[PDB]
Amino acid sequence: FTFGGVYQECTELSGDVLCQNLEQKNLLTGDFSCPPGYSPVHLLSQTHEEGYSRLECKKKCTLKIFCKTVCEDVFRVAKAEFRAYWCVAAGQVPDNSGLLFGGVFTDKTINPMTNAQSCPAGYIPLNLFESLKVCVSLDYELGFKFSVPFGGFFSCIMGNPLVNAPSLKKCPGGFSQHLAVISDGCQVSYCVKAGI
Ligand SMILES: [Cl-]
Repeated sequence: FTFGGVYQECTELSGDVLCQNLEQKNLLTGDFSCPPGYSPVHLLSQTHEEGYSRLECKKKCTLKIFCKTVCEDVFRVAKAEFRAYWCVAAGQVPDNSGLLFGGVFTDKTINPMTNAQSCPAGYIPLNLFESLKVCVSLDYELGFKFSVPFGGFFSCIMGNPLVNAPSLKKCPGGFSQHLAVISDGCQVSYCVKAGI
């Protein structure tokens, strides 16, 4: 099975502080898209809210004619929508280009491939959802050492098209199902080869 990457779009809803950390381009395309011959699979769309301190200035006046400005940190709420995708081969189309898969982890979970909140050596962490990191690499000769076969993603709203169109929330063939994250009550899982 070939892995065409993941990506994540973002739209600011109040403030403009969040999409910097929420948006994630696809390594393979330079954009929020899938390589030719791959299909975007929409895993999830949700809004992230966050409290932050914004610097603001305000004028206090005595009799509207003697005025002074003061600037302070003020507590505000930032909100933004993220829309999460992964890329799956619709057909065999042109090969062998695709990404090596090196596990996933969050700020509060651990990556079974490396047993650390990290990716294997030479791998890039890509942002997905609010805090998931997806470990990815492009160099087969150094990556395959640290790569596990990848069997797809699926979520509470979207099945896994690699199962063998019907989109079943399942893992294909000889792959085992593992929980990635629960994002605002929505389950997101991934599939890897049977193993510890
Ligand atoms: Cl949802």
